[PDB]
Amino acid sequence: GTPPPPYTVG
Amino acid sequence: FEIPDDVPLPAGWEMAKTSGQRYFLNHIDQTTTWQDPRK
Repeated sequence: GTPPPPYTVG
Repeated sequence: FEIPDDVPLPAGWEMAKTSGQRYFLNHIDQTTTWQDPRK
């Protein structure tokens, strides 16, 4: 699939 | 033109690569451009 980039909401 | 929209790379940004698509990494705010930072 297409996972989002790292660094998500804290 | 590549991401023209009269707006080049977003200021205060640092694109990178997740684990194609690519993105400008909106670390300044709290998300990531998945198509265009301003279009």
